[PDB]
Amino acid sequence: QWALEDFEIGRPLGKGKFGNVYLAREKQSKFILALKVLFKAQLEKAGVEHQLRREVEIQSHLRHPNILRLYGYFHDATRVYLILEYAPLGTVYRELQKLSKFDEQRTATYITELANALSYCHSKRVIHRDIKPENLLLGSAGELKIADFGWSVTLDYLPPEMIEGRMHDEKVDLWSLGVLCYEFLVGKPPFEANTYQETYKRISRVEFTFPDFVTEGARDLISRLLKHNPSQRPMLREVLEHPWITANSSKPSNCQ
Ligand SMILES: CCc1cccc(CC)c1NC(=O)n1cc2c(c1)/C(=N\C(=O)c1ccc(N3CCN(C)CC3)cc1)N=N2
Repeated sequence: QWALEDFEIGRPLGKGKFGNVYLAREKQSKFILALKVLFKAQLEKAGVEHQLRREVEIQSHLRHPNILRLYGYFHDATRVYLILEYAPLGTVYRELQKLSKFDEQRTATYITELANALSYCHSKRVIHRDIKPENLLLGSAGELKIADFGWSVTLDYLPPEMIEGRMHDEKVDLWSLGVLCYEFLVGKPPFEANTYQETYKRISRVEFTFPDFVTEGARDLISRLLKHNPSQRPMLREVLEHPWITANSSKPSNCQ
């Protein structure tokens, strides 16, 4: 039974489309965490209010070192409050901008961490959508934390494009791992182009190239993940066992 009065609210940590995050200390436990304030109006304006309610619900049952922890949540007339884990090292995206690009060990380790977390959710019948660097936070020990809340558990007149979206949902994160792996090593997304339109075509036609410095092991893994056909994409287990990942990762791969 939470209330804003239960916290000592400190400095802002970021502003988003739907809300703001602040650093906070729980008066009771003198425990440092992050308070996310979401504006119901913004959520409704985008028709995601009902969606979030369900995602937060799923999250409250997820417990994993590489998934940003949701300690609880509450609300009032116009706000939704999320009591979240405080990740002191910022986002992966920020870190990547700071270093330009990651080496193989850093990259492989992050990929393993994501795969381990996704693998765990899979075993709880929970699926994840696309993953962006902007939604990955870093813990004090440098561990990555999935922090978006993209979780989830007629047809006759719909065309492939509108249908293929709602099917093979369990293969979307695999494509994302491939994109993240490429960006971590190269410094830019593989389908980044000049225009909104150009980017579409690149992704759709699955056309991209590897800079010379990208080793063979990494090209193999990325190429297997970035396949147009979702069923052609490997299983999370295959990622966790890929020679390049196990060789370079410093974090033990733990499937399921
Ligand atoms: C703003 C709301 C929002 C919208 C969309 C996506 C996200 C996920 C990142 C969020 N944030 C969110 O949920 N948040 C939950 C969070 C959270 C954000 C967070 N930490 C930080 O944002 C942060 C930023 C900079 C930082 N630095 C320290 C070292 N450097 C010297 C300078 C920088 C250290 C920590 N911990 N839990």
